[PDB]
Amino acid sequence: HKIKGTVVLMPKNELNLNAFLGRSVSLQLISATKADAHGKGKVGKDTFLEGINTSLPTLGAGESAFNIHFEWDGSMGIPGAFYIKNYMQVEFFLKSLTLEAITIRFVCNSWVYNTKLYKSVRIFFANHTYVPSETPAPLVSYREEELKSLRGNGTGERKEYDRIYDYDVYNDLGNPDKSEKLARPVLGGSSTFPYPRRGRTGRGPTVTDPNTEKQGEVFYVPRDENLGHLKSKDALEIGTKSLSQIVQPAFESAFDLKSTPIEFHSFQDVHDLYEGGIKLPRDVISTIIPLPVIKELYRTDGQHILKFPQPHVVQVSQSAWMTDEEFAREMIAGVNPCVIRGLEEFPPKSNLDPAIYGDQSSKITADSLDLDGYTMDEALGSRRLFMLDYHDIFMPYVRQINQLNSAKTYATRTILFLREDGTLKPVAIELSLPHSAGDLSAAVSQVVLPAKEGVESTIWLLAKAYVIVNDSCYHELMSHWLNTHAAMEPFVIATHRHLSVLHPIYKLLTPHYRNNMNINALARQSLINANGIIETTFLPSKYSVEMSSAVYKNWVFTDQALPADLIKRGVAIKDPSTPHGVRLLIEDYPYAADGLEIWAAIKTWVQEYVPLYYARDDDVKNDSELQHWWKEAVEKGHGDLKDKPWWPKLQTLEDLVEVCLIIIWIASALHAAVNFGQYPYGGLIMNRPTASRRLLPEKGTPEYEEMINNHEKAYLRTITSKLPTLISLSVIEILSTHASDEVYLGQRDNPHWTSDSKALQAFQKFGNKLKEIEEKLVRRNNDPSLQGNRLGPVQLPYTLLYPSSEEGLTFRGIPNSISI
Ligand SMILES: [Fe+3]
Repeated sequence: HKIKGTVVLMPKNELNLNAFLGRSVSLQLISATKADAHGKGKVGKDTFLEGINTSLPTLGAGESAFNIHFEWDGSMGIPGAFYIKNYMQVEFFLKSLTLEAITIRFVCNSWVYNTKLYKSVRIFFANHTYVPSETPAPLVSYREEELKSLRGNGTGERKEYDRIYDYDVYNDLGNPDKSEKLARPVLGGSSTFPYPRRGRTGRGPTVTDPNTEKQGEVFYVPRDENLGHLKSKDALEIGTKSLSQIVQPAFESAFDLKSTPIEFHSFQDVHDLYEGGIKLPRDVISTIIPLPVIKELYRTDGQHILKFPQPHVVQVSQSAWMTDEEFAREMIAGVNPCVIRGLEEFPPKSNLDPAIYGDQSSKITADSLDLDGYTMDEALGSRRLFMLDYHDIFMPYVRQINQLNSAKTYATRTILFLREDGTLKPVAIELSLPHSAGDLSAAVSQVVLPAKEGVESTIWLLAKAYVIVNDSCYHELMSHWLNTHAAMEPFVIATHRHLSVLHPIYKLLTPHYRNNMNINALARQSLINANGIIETTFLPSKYSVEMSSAVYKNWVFTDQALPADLIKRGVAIKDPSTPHGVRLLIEDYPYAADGLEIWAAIKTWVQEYVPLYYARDDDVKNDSELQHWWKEAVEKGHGDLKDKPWWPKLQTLEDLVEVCLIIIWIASALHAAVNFGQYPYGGLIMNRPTASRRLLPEKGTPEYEEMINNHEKAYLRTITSKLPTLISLSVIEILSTHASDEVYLGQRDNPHWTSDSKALQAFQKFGNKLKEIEEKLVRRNNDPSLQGNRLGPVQLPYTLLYPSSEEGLTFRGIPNSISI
């Protein structure tokens, strides 16, 4: 007559026991088979926790188990859900409920605040999976009501305990109330600035601008999106806030007080950062050393020294980054390996308006290029010509960026030749500047060719620097921020707003959203905000984020699929006779080759999962939640692009597979590939400069003479200054770190996420496949014939797409989601 249940929870101080007893916590089971006069599952009596269970060893993570028994006669049917009310003042983290001999499992993993804070009682369902048409009739209304609850009403200031998911534009980055200089255009909701939506917070208008959301000490995210951590060192996402608000000011004072040289004077001054370290004022070290996360960033003598970790890129050769070989190799195996494109005609063309920027014809001449004996026509025809083209992307912003004090850039284009040995070599760099009548600047565009000696070698080195500044900016704002963090949030919101926790697609996709809204919210507050980390360390300054909006104009969901991307960029061609359906034009393109393996593994997984819940196309078209989910994801989440024809319709099994496959790819492998190499490659500022401060010098000037006499100083004066470098290195170190509680691809935070053994078996195969894939990539990295592109002169094995990783700054490991 009684159902024995076990409640596992975590007291707030983990992320005593006895206080949970008495009438502190009550649970009411809900029948999925027996309904009341309204068709709603019958609800049992309030049952309180009875005592502390201390039986099964399998119970870690500061978790505690509680015995409880429910008065549930077989006449009440089978329990399929349950209500829970917390009478204690402090919230606790509910892990799960297990009902024995009837076993029924509930995976909750949710914060339960005091009952008085909730409009309706917290409800949790058993781990069964149901498309809408399969929902037991007694749970149907509870299913839709919980979704209605999750959607809220689009109004109100969100509170810490709310679990309300909604959309809003990026109108919370500027800080006009503090200063007109901190005013920023609203990104999203206009044709001028289209942009993915983000999680609604509702703080209200600023005093000076009704279109901009006022500042807030805490940027809200639905409660369960804010991941707690057993180990403070794992709360990596809070690092950005501490860095911007506490550490950055401390660094600045050291410079304002002239306690450390304002500029790096030689490359060794930069290498010093991870060798002997940098000596800073005691009160500066004292301000940093006690902060969680931040303190894991540097070794210190506790008094004056801060030592950064040695970046992977210099671990074997501290000078290899300067080679043309590495410069080109990082375009296919570096931090930003997905921008290079095939070049099929010569010279490269521009779609920009010459009336505005001046004649846009390229000044690169074919006869000036060293293509290893190949003629231009031969290189073009054999598909050996490629380019890293930032000309059209940057040109529209060069004038405004260059009007800034201490910022000067070129819209660059780099031509690459695929040598017969399979490696890429850079053969020319065009440094373009806009030209319009009345220009005050005498600076002109120019082409720089490879050179190993003399001032020509310095000019070529600086040319590579201007290119990588373009690339770092594009990598951070587009490849990384826009394409992963920002593009994914809309889908997270829609999933919670329209797919029930019961829905198979919810279970398939949500693991790939872990910590995404959380890091994004913290990003809006300290990373991409007016005068935030990115604006204060990257070239575009106050134009940074709006540049990503301009790029978003051309963002295409279906082109995020890896095969489509490779084909679109001209680095692969459709080839039905191949395993992946595409033939790579650069056969040893690490990112793409390893990527296709992961892509295929995810595809197989999705294709094996969907069939378990959708027998035919009609079953997809007729899933009400799924249709509302996709419709909102598109028309609201990415609403500024709802008019585009390429959006899948989601009326077929094929379409569902495609959409889920792309979402999973972006959240896991794509993000991992562009994220975890940030410090490994960019930890040496010379290798990944984030900004450039001056254009090439005119012959006959002291600056030109410096290029001849002190090329390292010329280089350092051109790239990111020492102060912003310290800040940027710290943020990318944080962002390249894997928390020890990360959940990787092929893993789930709970083995009982679904009761369906079929889905569970498919997932297990997916995991074994990923392990199988890793062995293969290891073999690729150990293959001497692939050393040129997979390791390079920096001898850094390409491990960014290895599925697994231990915690730390490992340069490998694919998390399920955009978690940092
Ligand atoms: Fe990231």
